[PDB]
Amino acid sequence: KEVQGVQIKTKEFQRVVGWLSKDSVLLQTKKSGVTYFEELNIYNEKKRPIFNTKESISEVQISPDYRNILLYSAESAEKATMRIIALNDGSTVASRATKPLTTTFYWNDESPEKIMFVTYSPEWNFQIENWDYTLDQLDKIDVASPFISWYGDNLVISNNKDKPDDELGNLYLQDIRDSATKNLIVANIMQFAVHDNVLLTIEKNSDEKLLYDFRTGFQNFFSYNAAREYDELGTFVPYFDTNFDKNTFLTFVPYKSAKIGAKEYKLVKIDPTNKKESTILELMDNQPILSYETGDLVLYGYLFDKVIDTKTGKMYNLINTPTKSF
Repeated sequence: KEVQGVQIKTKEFQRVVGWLSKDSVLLQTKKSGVTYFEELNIYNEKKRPIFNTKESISEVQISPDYRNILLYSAESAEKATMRIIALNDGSTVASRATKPLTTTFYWNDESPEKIMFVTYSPEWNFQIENWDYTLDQLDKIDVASPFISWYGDNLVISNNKDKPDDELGNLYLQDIRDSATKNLIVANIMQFAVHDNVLLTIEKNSDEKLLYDFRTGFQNFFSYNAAREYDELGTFVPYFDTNFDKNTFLTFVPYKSAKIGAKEYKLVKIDPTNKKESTILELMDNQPILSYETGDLVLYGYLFDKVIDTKTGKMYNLINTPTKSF
């Protein structure tokens, strides 16, 4: 079977948020002031309604276990809500009221009852809290950086920069219940990510290269150097698939180190355990990518409207824009 696309009017299509299963995605559209969330089958075009709202959408995330959605939305300039919605029937599992503030969310993969979030406002700069939505519990997280990730049930890693404009920082591990537990685990890191028990770090390695390290007790088990791009502000990091594991890490890679054309990258698949690198496609544009837990299909694009098959190299239009306005 191959991916079949559906046509959606340009202004109506908002985005594909991500995968819901090996053969379906979460589709967001809007019409007459109502935002609709649907499950869309990638092979047969069947749609299933999940939830709809007239509220302003700020963030939508799919839970690590693909069972729930987090919706952060605002009813007005004075009221916003974070809701957890069940994918199977669109019911509200939990909700909390707040103010419409800029927020970044981190869903705990090990204990998906917990969502940590960073809120920003000029009154306090940034702050971090953990919401256990199953227990109606909100706890402060005393971590001195907004660059964070869960590492377990009660552990968070943060990249602590000495000055806010710094490219590099130092990675610390701490238990969210007690900041006295803070401990340096990796020095001089620019960017990091965690997934499937792997800690990915990215750091400059001379001005000509970026170094991607893969760590388990933080045992460093593979290194990959890519040509380094940079822009007017510093190092440029191409997109990678956040859904990586010990055997699959997908990233765009530049052809040469240079100051930042739509054919400037190749898409590669790295297997850090097997120490192998394969090019999926050459002469591509760097845009977001997201894989599923299983199989070789990867959403591609700022709106995730295309699918790349990483086994064959074939690309498919999942959401088609009409060729003309009609």
